[PDB]
Amino acid sequence: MKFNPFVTSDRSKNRKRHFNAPSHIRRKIMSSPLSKELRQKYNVRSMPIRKDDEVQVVRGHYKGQQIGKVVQVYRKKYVIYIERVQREKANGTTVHVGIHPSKVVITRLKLDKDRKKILERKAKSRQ
Amino acid sequence: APSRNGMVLKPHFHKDWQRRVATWFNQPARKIRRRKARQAKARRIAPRPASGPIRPIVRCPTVRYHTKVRAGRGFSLEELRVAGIHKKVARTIGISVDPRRRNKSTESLQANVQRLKEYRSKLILFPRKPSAPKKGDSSAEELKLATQLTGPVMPVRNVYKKEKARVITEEEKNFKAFASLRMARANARLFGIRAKRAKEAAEQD
Amino acid sequence: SELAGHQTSAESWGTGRAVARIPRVRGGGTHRSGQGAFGNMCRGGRMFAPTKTWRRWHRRVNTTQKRYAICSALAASALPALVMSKGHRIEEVPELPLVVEDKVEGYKKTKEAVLLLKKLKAWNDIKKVYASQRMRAGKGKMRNRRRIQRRGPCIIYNEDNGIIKAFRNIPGITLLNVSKLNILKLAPGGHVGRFCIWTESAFRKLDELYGTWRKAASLKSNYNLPMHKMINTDLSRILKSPEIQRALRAPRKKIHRRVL
RNA sequence: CGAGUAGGAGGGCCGCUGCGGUGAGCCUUGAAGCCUAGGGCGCGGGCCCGGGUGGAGCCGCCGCAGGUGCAGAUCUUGGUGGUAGUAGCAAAUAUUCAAACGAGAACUUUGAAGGCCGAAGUGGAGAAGGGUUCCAUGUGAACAGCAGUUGAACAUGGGUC
RNA sequence: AGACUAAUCGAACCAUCUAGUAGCUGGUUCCCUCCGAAGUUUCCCUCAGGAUAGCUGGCGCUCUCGCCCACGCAGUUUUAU
RNA sequence: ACCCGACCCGUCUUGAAACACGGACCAAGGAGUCUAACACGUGCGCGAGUCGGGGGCUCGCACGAAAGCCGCCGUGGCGCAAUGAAGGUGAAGGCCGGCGCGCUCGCCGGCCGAGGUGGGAUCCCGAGGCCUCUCCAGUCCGCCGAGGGGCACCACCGGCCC
RNA sequence: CGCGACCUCAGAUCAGACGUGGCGACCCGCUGAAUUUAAGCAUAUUAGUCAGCGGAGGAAAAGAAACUAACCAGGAUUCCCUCAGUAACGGCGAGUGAACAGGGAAGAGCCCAGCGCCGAAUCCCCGCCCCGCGGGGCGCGGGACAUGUGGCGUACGGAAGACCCGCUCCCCGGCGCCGCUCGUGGGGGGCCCAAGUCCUUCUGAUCGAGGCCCAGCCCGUGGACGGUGUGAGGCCGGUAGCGGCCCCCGGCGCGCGCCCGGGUCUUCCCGGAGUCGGGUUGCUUGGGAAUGCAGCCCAAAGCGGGUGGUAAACUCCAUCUAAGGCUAAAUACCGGCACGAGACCGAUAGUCAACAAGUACCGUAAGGGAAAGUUGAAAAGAACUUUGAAGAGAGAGUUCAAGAGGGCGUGAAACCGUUAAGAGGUAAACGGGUGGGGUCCGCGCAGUCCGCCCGGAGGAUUCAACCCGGCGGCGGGUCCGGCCGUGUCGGCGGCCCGGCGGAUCUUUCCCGCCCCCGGGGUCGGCGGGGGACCGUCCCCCGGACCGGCGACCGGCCGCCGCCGGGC
RNA sequence: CGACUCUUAGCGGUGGAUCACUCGGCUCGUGCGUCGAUGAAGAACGCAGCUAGCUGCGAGAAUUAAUGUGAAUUGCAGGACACAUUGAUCAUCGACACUUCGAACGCACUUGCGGCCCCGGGUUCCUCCCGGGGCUACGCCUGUCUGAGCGUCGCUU
Ligand SMILES: [Mg+2]
Ligand SMILES: [Mg+2]
Ligand SMILES: [Mg+2]
Ligand SMILES: [Mg+2]
Ligand SMILES: [Mg+2]
Ligand SMILES: [Mg+2]
Ligand SMILES: [Mg+2]
Ligand SMILES: [Mg+2]
Ligand SMILES: [Mg+2]
Ligand SMILES: [Mg+2]
Ligand SMILES: [Mg+2]
Ligand SMILES: [Mg+2]
Ligand SMILES: [Mg+2]
Ligand SMILES: [Mg+2]
Ligand SMILES: [Mg+2]
Ligand SMILES: [Mg+2]
Ligand SMILES: [Mg+2]
Ligand SMILES: [Mg+2]
Ligand SMILES: [Mg+2]
Ligand SMILES: [Mg+2]
Ligand SMILES: [Mg+2]
Ligand SMILES: [Mg+2]
Ligand SMILES: [Mg+2]
Ligand SMILES: [Mg+2]
Ligand SMILES: [Mg+2]
Ligand SMILES: [Mg+2]
Ligand SMILES: [Mg+2]
Ligand SMILES: [Mg+2]
Ligand SMILES: [Mg+2]
Ligand SMILES: [Mg+2]
Ligand SMILES: [Mg+2]
Ligand SMILES: [Mg+2]
Ligand SMILES: [Mg+2]
Ligand SMILES: [Mg+2]
Ligand SMILES: [Mg+2]
Ligand SMILES: [Mg+2]
Ligand SMILES: [Mg+2]
Ligand SMILES: [Mg+2]
Ligand SMILES: [Mg+2]
Ligand SMILES: [Mg+2]
Ligand SMILES: [Mg+2]
Ligand SMILES: [Mg+2]
Ligand SMILES: [Mg+2]
Ligand SMILES: [Mg+2]
Ligand SMILES: [Mg+2]
Ligand SMILES: [Mg+2]
Ligand SMILES: [Mg+2]
Ligand SMILES: [Mg+2]
Ligand SMILES: [Mg+2]
Ligand SMILES: [Mg+2]
Ligand SMILES: [Mg+2]
Ligand SMILES: [Mg+2]
Ligand SMILES: [Mg+2]
Ligand SMILES: [Mg+2]
Ligand SMILES: [Mg+2]
Ligand SMILES: [Mg+2]
Ligand SMILES: [Mg+2]
Ligand SMILES: [Mg+2]
Ligand SMILES: [Mg+2]
Ligand SMILES: [Mg+2]
Ligand SMILES: [Mg+2]
Ligand SMILES: [Mg+2]
Ligand SMILES: [Mg+2]
Ligand SMILES: [Mg+2]
Ligand SMILES: [Mg+2]
Ligand SMILES: [Mg+2]
Ligand SMILES: [Mg+2]
Ligand SMILES: [Mg+2]
Ligand SMILES: [Mg+2]
Ligand SMILES: [Mg+2]
Ligand SMILES: [Mg+2]
Ligand SMILES: [Mg+2]
Repeated sequence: MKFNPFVTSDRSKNRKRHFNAPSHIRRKIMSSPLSKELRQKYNVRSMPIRKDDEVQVVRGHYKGQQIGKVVQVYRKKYVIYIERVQREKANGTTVHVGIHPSKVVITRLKLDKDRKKILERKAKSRQ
Repeated sequence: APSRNGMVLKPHFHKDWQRRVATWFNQPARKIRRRKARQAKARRIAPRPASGPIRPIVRCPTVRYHTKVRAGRGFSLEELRVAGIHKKVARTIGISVDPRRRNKSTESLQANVQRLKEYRSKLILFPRKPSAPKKGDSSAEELKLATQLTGPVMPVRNVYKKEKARVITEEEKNFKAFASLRMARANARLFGIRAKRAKEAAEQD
Repeated sequence: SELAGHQTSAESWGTGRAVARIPRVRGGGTHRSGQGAFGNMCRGGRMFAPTKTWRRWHRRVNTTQKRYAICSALAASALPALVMSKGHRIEEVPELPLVVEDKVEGYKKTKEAVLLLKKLKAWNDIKKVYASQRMRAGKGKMRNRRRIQRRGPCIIYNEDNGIIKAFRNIPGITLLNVSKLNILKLAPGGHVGRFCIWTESAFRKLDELYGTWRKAASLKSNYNLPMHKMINTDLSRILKSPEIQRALRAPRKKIHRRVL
């Protein structure tokens, strides 16, 4: 129950902040949970997502153990594109179907300097 | 327009009132402004009481209300001078000062001197440098509460008289009267002419 | 509305044209020019008596009647027939008013809530509120009122010392101080007898704070409990008593219908 | 015992919309609406039931609150008809034959004849105002009150020393 | 010529005051059950309107008849005058 | 299909099928509201009282712009008292005796203390008889002539204040 | 002639500063109508309002009495409740309409001229140095301001000066940090609980059901939103005097700048002018024999002046100190910068504007000012085959669906198209009455009753009684076995180891005081405590009723369900 | 017979009602409460790889530097794809710039016309030489400088 006096429990204000977010706020809404064996090593519940995370889809018409690689992350449509997720058009050309990463389990990450530094700050604060 | 039996109603609504109407929906908000204004005043000060200037004791000027008594505004300069303390000394003590107020009545005048003797007995002050002039020892942890409520002394405490019992005597139920109002009320209206009618009686000669 | 029900400016044509006498806006070219201006019955007209902010919203109620209502609504919450008639589940519950200890008001975690209400047999009422947290009917879903949820029990207490943190986000519960009572909480909607848990110092403050008929209420101003209309009110036990049914006429049970 | 305009009261498990209460109500296994030679109920306001459509929320009962119930106002705004394939496309003399491109020619282009404006011009150039209308190429759904293979249309690209 | 003054003239146009005023025209949205009239008096710058009575409705209240004579009342007769 | 009935609705109007007016046709929108004030009526709370309505106290807890409290916050409002232009004055009689010419006449002492008459729901006292031999006896139900203290209220008399 | 001084003056692209303009909701100063109402209309009312004009701020304005009062007297302003629809006004008509009290919010009070004292002890600028950074200031020399009078002490509450008495050492801003700050100082950034568990619907699932007597896991986190639909646990955030990171500001302490205050007595000092008032004339107000403002004229005084509400004298008294100045608060805000909430509106509603809205477009212009939200879960927005040149179609495909195909959700009614049925001379339509046909619907088509009881036929079960086993329950009197109920009372029990109150009392009881001749004195009066009294309600033995919704055993017949016996 | 007219009903079409949804309004309340001669509000034009409107910026023009965030922007191409090099994008905003008109400020407002001072070039000072930059409104405040007066005086030929 809301006990801040300075936060929105309005339907119209939250949808307005959703579809008119800035881009650096838009990174955190498209966050994806980690696999539960990998969360045991890191002590973090979910991660912001990027260009080269190997991904198990969980929900959709494309379900279960299809661990491919992602390629684009449209922030604009709140939609990622994975390698394996295909569907043909009419004119014989394949295209990629997008999945919102509330419906995505990250099994492999991309490891770099700033990805570690978040992960320390995430794991320490869960405490 | 008017009809079967009803009262003549003259409201003042010809003047276009809807432009000039103050609406009190800001009434809970100001009330929470003002507790949080007094409480912001509470934790600024220090040991000194909120509503801290002490008020005098004043009877209410009419024939209607002069049987009750009221915290006035400031102690008389001449009242406050009988207690012996200088003017701008006294406001730093925390006493209210009013130059406009006379003292016709020594029963009023001495009653406030008793009140100042009360307050200066009451006062626990703190110095800047403990040279010990008019200052306090380690005194009851700032005397058990920092702040008072609605004046330091409960200023109303309107004093009542008992005059509990007495035997009725001879010559009071024999002499007192309604008529000694009417004789005296008519005595007052005729003091001017009875002076003059006898004065021109002996001026005639 | 307040203004700008009609920002527009118009006068009426009148006679020599076949239209009507509503004001018509002045100009041309823009195809609202010529249309119907302000009034009720037009597009973009004002409404009929545009509602005013200085309506009489707030209602004042006598201070004895409010206290009469608290006195009545507490009295309904001591009968199991009335409180099941509101809709609560008391079928396996402990005897009515039910005083839990003053040890309750220092709970910290909320497993201690759930272990309490399952041991007091009040958990059946909460499990109804889980089944009743459906969505609103109407248009209120737009204006921030989206969840319909029926009430449960309420713990009436004094000396808040952690119970409001532990019982807080139980679904459908109202956690309520003794010396600040509401009629809007004790009898929601106007239908009396909400199932209520009293605490030891709660249920012992009520003797002090309202008083008997014999003593006063030693925590309020001048409020004795209000005197009664009937004293002994069993209608059947009065009417079968020896005093009445000696004194009566006779019964009369033949029908004697329309004789042809 | 029953009539009823103007009118006043009463009852409504009549309807609409919103709010606390309740229905361990209702539903992607199909809610609202809408339609219905389908089955009924009520004196009536109006409702319940089936079928068909659609695809995500809705209704009962007790209370509370209305900007709450249409045939009318030369009603406002929106929409469609009968009139109707009707009036009408009639100011200033006018077209014709052939040929080319083109799905497609009474009008576009060329060529010949027959013509009119007739130098106060239906000609040659400007001031005002119009502002890309000028030129070229390209298409033929609009628009040009018939048509168009044309244009002062649309589309692209040029030009005003 | 009372003409013309941006298709506006015996006082332009535009916006506000302004939702000006009107005893005067037009409209006034669901059913059922009960009761159901007036156009007359008097006065009013009253005569196309109101005021007042009359007429109408509603809400009550105070009582009586349920058992050789009741109480009360009347658009009626009778008997007197 | 047919027999019989059958003029087109609103409106003003002495009267409308009217040679009176508005109404081509459908959908949606659309017209006694709200604030103040007074009056009667009604429900509820209290009662010679009533009222927090303006303030303050609660911790600052989503719903809390709520609610709860004060009372040496009852100042005040309205009511308890009227009348007069105003100075102003401002609502108890009845019973048994006494004093003067006991008179067109006022005073002195006790004893209850809001008068009286006609009407007047209800209540009380009820003579009187009523129920299988008879006496002999108290409860008892119901009827009850007449009588009694009489509510609300109306009609009338007396009194009291200005 | 010539110079020098000062005053009136002008000149400058002089050195350096300043004003202009904007928004205008709230505030301030002037100006100012009319419709309306009076049933007409002039005064009145509308209203000192809309419009016009000027100024400013986060508030403004107002303000420390030329006041109210009329008695036990108050004591700056502003604001709220009351005074009050009241005194007053007014063709005394319609109407208009204060204030002092009283209770609240808030409370903060001061300076200058004059009077003289101090030798102009004061000030600005420049020059040169001082100082620490973020930038602005304190110590030295010259040039002005300035006697037509800067500064210090001074303000009507009195003040000053000289005695003498009493005691007295203060206050001030920077600076560097140790420390705290009422939800726990302000700002922004990044972060923190728990299922995708089995089975299953569906285009998709966030549904529907379930997880060991400990109720599957987290809850200080069940507010809300997103994600192929309805989510405490899938994601962001929500919860908390939760956690850390940066930036800023307000609460203790090394150096500057400054410092005689209090009482009594003696002496002298002590004030605002074409202003107050008076005349008149306009306007305004409730203000009336003139409330205030303003013009014109007349024009002041000192024991004076203004006021004290009916003009005018003769007074007595009350009360204030005008014609100089400043000052936070509570109060106001339909503009602006952020923000949460709504018994609101849901596209003909709501702002005119949910949209490329003050825009398209009209008027030369002042100005006027519209319409227009909706594909799907996702574009998977229909490749290819095939008539026509193409528009337009038939096949095909994608989709759960093209009965969603680019204003693409549902798609009503008017009106129109075709198919089916029925009818056709008194325009159509309608009410009553049956009829014919059609339509589905219901029955199962003459083949429809349901269950009860008994006397008959055929297989199986186990009673009832009647007792014993054992549970539970209802029903009664003694008050029985206790409590408690309800009351007349006794102890006055808690009285000071009691709760509440009491205009009951008590100088035989204190204290702060007043009195009578340093004290006692009871001669009276003021106030806080104390403790007898009541009047209710918190105790203890006893009786007086009652076992009444106040609950338990005892025992009683009679119900009762389970065991075991018995047709 | 058909044709036609009418009544229904199925199906198609016209039209956009109803219903549902809402990045929107109004209303209340809170905390702040700030504009411009250092050149405002407003107006004009300009600026994107493909760009007309809306928005955004101002010849540095769809913003640069820094701070924060740490990897995309997106209709299509292209590029640094790096990020123990200095880091893609957005957000914040404390550095730098801000063309033309506007109180608008050289004079006018016709892009017209000037006047000084300084540097670059070029007849190597100029003469109305071309480019580049500064200054040049009014009112007024104190200070300074120049000088007018038979204003009033002195000293004086
Ligand atoms: Mg909102
Ligand atoms: Mg009337
Ligand atoms: Mg008006
Ligand atoms: Mg307007
Ligand atoms: Mg509108
Ligand atoms: Mg609905
Ligand atoms: Mg009838
Ligand atoms: Mg319903
Ligand atoms: Mg319904
Ligand atoms: Mg509404
Ligand atoms: Mg309406
Ligand atoms: Mg009608
Ligand atoms: Mg019409
Ligand atoms: Mg037509
Ligand atoms: Mg023709
Ligand atoms: Mg013809
Ligand atoms: Mg050819
Ligand atoms: Mg061809
Ligand atoms: Mg010719
Ligand atoms: Mg020509
Ligand atoms: Mg051309
Ligand atoms: Mg071509
Ligand atoms: Mg054509
Ligand atoms: Mg073109
Ligand atoms: Mg003429
Ligand atoms: Mg003209
Ligand atoms: Mg005229
Ligand atoms: Mg009107
Ligand atoms: Mg208006
Ligand atoms: Mg009008
Ligand atoms: Mg009748
Ligand atoms: Mg008449
Ligand atoms: Mg008429
Ligand atoms: Mg009647
Ligand atoms: Mg008619
Ligand atoms: Mg006619
Ligand atoms: Mg007609
Ligand atoms: Mg017509
Ligand atoms: Mg409608
Ligand atoms: Mg009443
Ligand atoms: Mg009072
Ligand atoms: Mg009139
Ligand atoms: Mg006026
Ligand atoms: Mg104005
Ligand atoms: Mg200005
Ligand atoms: Mg400002
Ligand atoms: Mg202020
Ligand atoms: Mg001032
Ligand atoms: Mg009054
Ligand atoms: Mg007035
Ligand atoms: Mg959701
Ligand atoms: Mg959720
Ligand atoms: Mg989470
Ligand atoms: Mg006036
Ligand atoms: Mg004087
Ligand atoms: Mg004088
Ligand atoms: Mg006098
Ligand atoms: Mg003074
Ligand atoms: Mg002054
Ligand atoms: Mg719509
Ligand atoms: Mg509109
Ligand atoms: Mg979609
Ligand atoms: Mg083709
Ligand atoms: Mg479908
Ligand atoms: Mg659709
Ligand atoms: Mg659809
Ligand atoms: Mg959908
Ligand atoms: Mg046929
Ligand atoms: Mg259709
Ligand atoms: Mg549409
Ligand atoms: Mg940058
Ligand atoms: Mg230059």
